[PDB]
Amino acid sequence: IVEGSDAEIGMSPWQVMLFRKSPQELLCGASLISDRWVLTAAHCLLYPPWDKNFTENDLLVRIGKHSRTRYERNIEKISMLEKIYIHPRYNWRENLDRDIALMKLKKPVAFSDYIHPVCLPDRETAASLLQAGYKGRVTGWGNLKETGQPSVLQVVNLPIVERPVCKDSTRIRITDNMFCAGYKPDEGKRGDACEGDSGGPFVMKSPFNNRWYQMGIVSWGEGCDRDGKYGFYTHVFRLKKWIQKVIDQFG
Amino acid sequence: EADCGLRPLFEKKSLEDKTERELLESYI
Amino acid sequence: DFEEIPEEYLQ
Ligand SMILES: N=C(N)c1ccc(CNC(=O)[C@@H]2CCCN2C(=O)[C@@H](CC2CCCCC2)NS(=O)(=O)Cc2ccccc2)cc1
Ligand SMILES: *[C@@H]1O[C@H](CO)[C@@H](O)[C@H](O)[C@H]1NC(C)=O
Ligand code: NA
Ligand code: NA
Repeated sequence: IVEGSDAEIGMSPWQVMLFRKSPQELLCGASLISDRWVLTAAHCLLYPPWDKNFTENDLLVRIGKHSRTRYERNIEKISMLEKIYIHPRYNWRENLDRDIALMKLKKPVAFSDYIHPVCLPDRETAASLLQAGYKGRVTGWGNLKETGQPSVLQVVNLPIVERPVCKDSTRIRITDNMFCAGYKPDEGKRGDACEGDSGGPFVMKSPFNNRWYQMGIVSWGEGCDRDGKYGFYTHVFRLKKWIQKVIDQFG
Repeated sequence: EADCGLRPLFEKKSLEDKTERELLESYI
Repeated sequence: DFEEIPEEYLQ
């Protein structure tokens, strides 16, 4: 996260770290959506242009974390993966369309002060909140700058941007399964997700029921925090039918 | 599920985090 | 740069 700040303790208890077993290192962010399901970006697991194709046994999920590098004894919990599900129409070839994946844990994780699931949006909450200018929140342990790394989880609040402005900021073909967020050059404030924040959640707090909803997944961006560029996020609601199908079938 | 999105150290105790109001204020 | 995690999780 660029131009963010340290998270408060327990501020994002659905935040998950995807951790490579060997070498031991951060792979991506992710989010907890139930006691046995974790949501992330497909490109965290599968990206052939960079020779990336992780299998279940390659990875661990670390839940309840705050420090990036420390083993947070008595606080974090580490889970193994039973199965990875990548969206069948994830477009790694062109534009990261449908950049979404689910991971089923081998065993349910125990909830605690530090570990708790985020909600997924219904159609109405999505329609109400996914509006230009409305702010969401992104969290992660990724780079502090485009080209270093944080001691603890970082957080930044960013406004959703009008679709034509998103489109006009890039040569990539944008789809309805994406949205973009960030400040404009003339707005003064700044901030963005970055490398390593991949797969983490873009959340909004509903003013109707005071619950946090995951509206997006950190997907892509041209560098980080560049003037005139925006961060792109997988549109979770648009892909929720797939999420539900997977959980209903394999849950 | 039923309890999703309510943080033990914040909503469950009626404590606000330092910047959540920034989100609310944008929901105009 | 990461602290070693308990071996039980790597088995
Ligand atoms: N600025 C952001 N909001 C942001 C930056 C990086 C990410 C992580 N995602 C990625 O790195 C993804 C996966 C492969 C290529 N990629 C990118 O974002 C590419 C743009 C993709 C290319 C493929 C077609 C869709 C657009 N830009 S990129 O500059 O390489 C991302 C990057 C890499 C390393 C350091 C900083 C930034 C996610 C978000
Ligand atoms: C990635 O890994 C799987 C399993 O090993 C393999 O079958 C597949 O062809 C690889 N490439 C994909 C899914 O694009
Ligand atoms: Na364009
Ligand atoms: Na920008």
